[PDB]
Amino acid sequence: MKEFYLTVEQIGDSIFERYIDSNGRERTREVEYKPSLFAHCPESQATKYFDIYGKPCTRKLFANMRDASQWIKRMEDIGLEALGMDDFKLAYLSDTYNYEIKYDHTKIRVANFDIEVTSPDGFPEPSQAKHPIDAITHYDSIDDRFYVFDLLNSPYGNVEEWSIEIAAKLQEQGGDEVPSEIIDKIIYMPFDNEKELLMEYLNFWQQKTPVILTGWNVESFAIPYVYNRIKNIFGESTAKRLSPHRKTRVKVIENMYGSREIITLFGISVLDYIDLYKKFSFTNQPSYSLDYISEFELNVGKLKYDGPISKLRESNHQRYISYNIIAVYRVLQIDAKRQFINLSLDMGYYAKIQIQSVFSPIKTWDAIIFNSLKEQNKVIPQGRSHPVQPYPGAFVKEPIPNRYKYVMSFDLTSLYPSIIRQVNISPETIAGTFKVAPLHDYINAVAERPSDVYSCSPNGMMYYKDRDGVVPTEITKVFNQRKEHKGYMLAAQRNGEIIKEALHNPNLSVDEPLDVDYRFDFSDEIKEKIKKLSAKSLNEMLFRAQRTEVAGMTAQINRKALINGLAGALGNVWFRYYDLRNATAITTFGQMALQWIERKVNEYLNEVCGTEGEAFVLYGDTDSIYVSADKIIDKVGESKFRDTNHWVDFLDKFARERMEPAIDRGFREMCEYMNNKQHLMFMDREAIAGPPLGSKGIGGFWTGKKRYALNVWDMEGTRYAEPKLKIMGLETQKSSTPKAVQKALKECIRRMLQEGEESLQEYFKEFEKEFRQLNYISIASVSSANNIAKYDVGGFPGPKCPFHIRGILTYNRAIKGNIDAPQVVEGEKVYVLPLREGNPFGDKCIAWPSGTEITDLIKDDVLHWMDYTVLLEKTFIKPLEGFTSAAKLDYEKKASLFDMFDF
DNA sequence: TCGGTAAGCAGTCCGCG
DNA sequence: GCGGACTGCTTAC
Ligand SMILES: Nc1ncnc2c1ncn2[C@H]1C[C@H](O)[C@@H](COP(=O)(O)OP(=O)(O)OP(=O)(O)O)O1
Ligand SMILES: [Ca+2]
Ligand SMILES: [Ca+2]
Ligand SMILES: [Ca+2]
Ligand SMILES: [Ca+2]
Repeated sequence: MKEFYLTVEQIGDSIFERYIDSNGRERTREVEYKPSLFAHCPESQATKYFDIYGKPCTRKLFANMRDASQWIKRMEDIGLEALGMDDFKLAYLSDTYNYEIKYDHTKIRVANFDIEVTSPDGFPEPSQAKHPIDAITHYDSIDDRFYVFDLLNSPYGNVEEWSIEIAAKLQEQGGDEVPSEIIDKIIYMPFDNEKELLMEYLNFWQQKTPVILTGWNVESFAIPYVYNRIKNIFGESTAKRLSPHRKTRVKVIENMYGSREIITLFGISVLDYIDLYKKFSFTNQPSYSLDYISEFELNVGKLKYDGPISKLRESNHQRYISYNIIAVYRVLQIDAKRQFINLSLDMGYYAKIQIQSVFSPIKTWDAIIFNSLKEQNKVIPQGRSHPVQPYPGAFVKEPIPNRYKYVMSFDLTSLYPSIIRQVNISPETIAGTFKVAPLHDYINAVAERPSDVYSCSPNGMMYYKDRDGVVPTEITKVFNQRKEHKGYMLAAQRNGEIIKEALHNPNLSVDEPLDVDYRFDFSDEIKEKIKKLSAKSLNEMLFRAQRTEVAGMTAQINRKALINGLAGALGNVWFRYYDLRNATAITTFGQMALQWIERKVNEYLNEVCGTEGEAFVLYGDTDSIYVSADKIIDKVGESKFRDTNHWVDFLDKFARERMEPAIDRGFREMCEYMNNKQHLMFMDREAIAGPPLGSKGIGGFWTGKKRYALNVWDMEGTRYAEPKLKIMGLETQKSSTPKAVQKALKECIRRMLQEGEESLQEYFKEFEKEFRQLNYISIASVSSANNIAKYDVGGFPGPKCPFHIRGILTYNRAIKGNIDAPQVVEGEKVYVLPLREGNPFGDKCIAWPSGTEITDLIKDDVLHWMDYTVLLEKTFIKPLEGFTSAAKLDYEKKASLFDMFDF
């Protein structure tokens, strides 16, 4: 097999590399790497090295990395550019792996772990590590085993051994319901003292040294706790055994309630699953407890136990250990679904970076571009200092707030990367400038053609048409991968709907799910077999289709994110290829494209409808247009349609056969106007929206920019079994909105769009009547808690103190003296509830760590003093008022002359 | 050696016979 | 008690 790296580190003048060799064995080597950098030289000198602008360079081979770094400093002081890769481990990887890396994930040791620490005096701070570690579960991907280290004797209680037999039993039978599929993979190791537990764990760690280290919150809790606990008991040198190179870095944040620290373990790639989830999931959650996320992702119930966690080991050691095990497994279950570790590996090896650098689009792109240029013997420019400067972005149309009955939307494929490719935007493809006209003049095609030689953007930039740019070249490769995966995702989505349709008429038979690849549209023969399947097999197929869809979603959305990241990186001052000429060349072109095609679509639809000057495009954001299809439906006459699906089919055909060709013609003209390298403005139909035929539903509404709701029957070629609400920006979509309020608002919207005003009024009346009976957590608002200390004046709110922070300060005063009360953590999220006047908390609101029940000593007071009236008005009534006023509907029947009668 | 902009709404402070 | 200038938070691209 071909070799591939596992980890790489620079330590002084040494590169330390862990890798897999040709025989598939894990090896480690220390290399006294001799790096090269480059200086511009005169033209009279024969060289094979050229910078990206074709200027000749001389290579400087250094005896060591420090010598190379020192030369950079001298060059800075002289005032001359020091070219080449200054992150020497990237140069090392590029030199050692001068080919496309084919990695074998089965040879990579992925460790998932978590620890337990009983603490009778508050949260066990990792920086202090004053309490015994009393459990570790460490899962090894190579062994496929859960190694459980269980402390039996501790100053906080002596306990009996954990029982695997009781662990496997149902909870309803007194067991812990440790999943059956992992029972046989558990290796249980009890210890009579912590010193032997930890010594054994370190020996274990030496034998099975993680390459990828993950788990939930491991970076901020498990890792620094283990490191500091070992340091306190055995000494710092022993703690450093957690690094295969015996080197660590301790970073102390300290601000300001307690000192926290992050430990860098050289030779390990830590990918805290919490950080992977936040980067790659595209959710915003009200809480990031593992219980919350596991319920969201897997539909598994909370791990239930009696009493506080500080007393769980002593009261129920059996459950304590089982829950430690299940917690580790839950992260594995989330990854089996989401496939973020797979993504990280794919991306890391593609770029040739440390795997943990996937968190940085700048590092990733620097490495991709460096490797690309190096293959051509080109020399990368030195990074330079730039002041931060605001610059213009996308255009968003101001919509007329209203109900909109029939809507069809259209959207440009991968816009910013497509602009890069179309215009040929790269640091080295700049040909010059032209004198700009007002943007409106380009949009309306009245401005002079910028150039008949070069490829242009309406920001004034010109690019070479007849040469390749490294940015377009490399962005295209990732775009093409993205496109492949999005194809698989959409096919799986379409296949899902086929299964949902079949589930309306399931067969009474004993059968099996079909052996199919869900990444491809089902053949006619598969569809025939599906119509004969039982409910049991159909539901299993639907699960597999949806898992396939999620896998494709992960793969495509994050490749989309990486390429959009490159467009944004051009506007980040720390990017090697920072250039506002290129950043604004993209965004300005986008503004033109949207407004150009708005004009073209209005022109076209007026023409085919036999009218002039009507506004068909009601809204657009960045690269999308929303077209009112009322006149199109009315042109043929609504009475001509047999059912909803009939008019949906008609609009689908209209969009594809008439509008898209006109849109294509419009953009081809824009391309020749800007004299661009390649036409890549591909704007396809996205949503077909409207009310069910014959209903009083309003179809859709806009309240303003970035705020709308649509009843969608078809999305990007997926014809839904059941209509789906597309809601953007409204409170239903915000993590700050109470859970039960999100639900009620969405149903209010569903009724508006699908059923009409009377239906809405019926639901509103019920919700208002029952509101006070909802669980307090379901009706609590959520906020991130930033800069708490800033507004903390003797436990009381200082000037301009935000509402949620005031809630936290109220909570802090309420729990003073309480030892078991959970502290609010700076930067994390809190539930917030308003309090009625005269409450014993002494303020208008209270806030507590999100995803948790509020502590028992103040729970009864909060429930007694909760302001339901304020809660309902602020979170439910006020947003609903916004929706209905925009839609010209009432959520409450207004008084009229009819009230004089007895109906 | 760490490494995108546009834009809506809730809330505080302030003016306000 | 509301509107206006400002911070903060959050979402749509
Ligand atoms: N998360 C983001 N980071 C940076 N730029 C973004 C992001 N989301 C959107 N943009 C910018 C760049 C996009 O090309 C442009 C249009 O957004 P959008 O339509 O969501 O995606 P897209 O056009 O890149 O891909 P798609 O093919 O899925 O439509 O807005
Ligand atoms: Ca735990
Ligand atoms: Ca798009
Ligand atoms: Ca059937
Ligand atoms: Ca879009």
